[PDB]
Amino acid sequence: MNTVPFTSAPIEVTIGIDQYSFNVKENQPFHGIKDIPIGHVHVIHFQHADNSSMRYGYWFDCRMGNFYIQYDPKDGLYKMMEERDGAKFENIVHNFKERQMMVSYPKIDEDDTWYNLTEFVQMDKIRKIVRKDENQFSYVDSSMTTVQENELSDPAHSLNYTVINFKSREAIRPGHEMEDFLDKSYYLNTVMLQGIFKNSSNYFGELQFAFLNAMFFGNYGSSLQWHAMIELICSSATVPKHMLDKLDEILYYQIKTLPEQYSDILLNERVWNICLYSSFQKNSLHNTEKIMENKYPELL
Amino acid sequence: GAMNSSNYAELFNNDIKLFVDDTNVYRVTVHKTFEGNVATKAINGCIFTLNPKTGHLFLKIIHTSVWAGQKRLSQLAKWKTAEEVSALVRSLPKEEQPKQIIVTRKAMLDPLEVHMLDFPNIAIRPTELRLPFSAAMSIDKLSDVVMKATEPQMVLFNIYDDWLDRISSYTAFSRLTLLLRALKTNEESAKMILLSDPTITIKSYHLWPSFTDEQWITIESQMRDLILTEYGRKYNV
Ligand SMILES: OCc1ccc(OC(F)F)cc1
Repeated sequence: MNTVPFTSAPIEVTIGIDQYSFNVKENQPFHGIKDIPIGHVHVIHFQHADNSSMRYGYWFDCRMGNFYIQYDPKDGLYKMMEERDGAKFENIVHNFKERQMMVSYPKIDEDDTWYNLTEFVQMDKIRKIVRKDENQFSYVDSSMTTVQENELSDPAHSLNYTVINFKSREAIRPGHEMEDFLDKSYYLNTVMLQGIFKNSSNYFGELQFAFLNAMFFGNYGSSLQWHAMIELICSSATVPKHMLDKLDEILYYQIKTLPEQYSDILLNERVWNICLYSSFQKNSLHNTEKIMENKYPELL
Repeated sequence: GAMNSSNYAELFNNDIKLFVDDTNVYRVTVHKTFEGNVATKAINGCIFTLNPKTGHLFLKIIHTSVWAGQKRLSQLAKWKTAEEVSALVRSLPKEEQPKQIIVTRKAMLDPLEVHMLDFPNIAIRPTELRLPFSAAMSIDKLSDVVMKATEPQMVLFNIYDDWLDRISSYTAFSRLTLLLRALKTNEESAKMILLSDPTITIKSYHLWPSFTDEQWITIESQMRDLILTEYGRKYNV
């Protein structure tokens, strides 16, 4: 179990850790989050009480260092930082844990939700999508745009997701125009899986990370990327059997965890209706189709 | 964006553009089998690719052999159209290639767009106009060359005959769309109008009769009357 301590909480803010969240009052004596499960990435995130604009947060992995938050009154946000000094930090955390000034990562032991949403998400891949090599953790917010969004403006603050575009030369083999546009298996399996991602695990990891950035920060370009990566699989007639079974589990837990009141903006009608009812894989997503029908039959 | 009443004069400016109509590419007669079921038999078709400024018509004849052993033909027809239009553009010299292609049916947008990925600078556009180019097979010389074809074949025509020696492109296109709209609503009557006076002939190198300016005014009037009536004879007014 690991700990991300907080120097203080000078402004009223809603703090999330993974799918959990709690309200902190202005200058409330809040000094961090303990009992964080080791072995998974995590995201700490923030929504100020006064400017519901800008959800922002930090992806991190406690195996990669000792991380903590401190409010910067100049830039006006809670910043994650790394502490080089290991016993100064263990001093800080122990003193805090003794004054019981920390919240406990509130995992139900039966609950595998976080594992299921982050199964293929690795910090190394996150750090390639969110480029900032001087830090072991990654900042994301509501307003950041993707590489592909920039193409159609500040690259230092971009989300460098893999560009997918169904009406592109990368996607359509000269001479197979109709074949490749109606059956994307070429683009999925040869171009993306074999060529770009190398394996389905790295593909699933980017899919999962895009979903989580859409859900936690309302990042529109991430939502576009999540839907694109689903649509590429569902529109391929030939998908490895293990990928299809795993996709069903992945999507299931994403739809399960989505706020019931955010389904209007974060879910794309066209993509989901094609994937569950028209595409090659209309019959290979039983768990995802079942939960989508019982929980969002309006969309459909 | 889409082409409509409001940007109609863009057709006659000096940017090369083509209309592409696919309505006559896949043509069938539907009949009964000995068992009493229904089968289609395909007949030859054509892509109707038209430069509205110059009257140049690229009539790509689609031979029935194209369809042998293929499934979902009406879908394939749209992709076959797009393959042939892309081949046509690649065959033209660069200074003759269009800057825009306007498809008369919106289902041709993605097929053409994907076949033209090599031509990022050629804009593929739909239209809100209900153009009557389906009636091109009511022009006898065009129908004849399509039905007689024994193999794939491109045939070049000027759909305006010599009209551009006396009228503008705008005026020539309006005459053409009036003639085709009339042939589309009531072919027999339209064809009667065009041939009633045996002394006016169709030149061997033309599609339409050799009308004087005064005779075109009378003809065009008769075509308008026809279109309004058939619209009465249809909705009773
Ligand atoms: O001065 C650097 C430093 C300050 C505070 C720390 O704990 C913070 F989490 F509460 C750790 C390091």
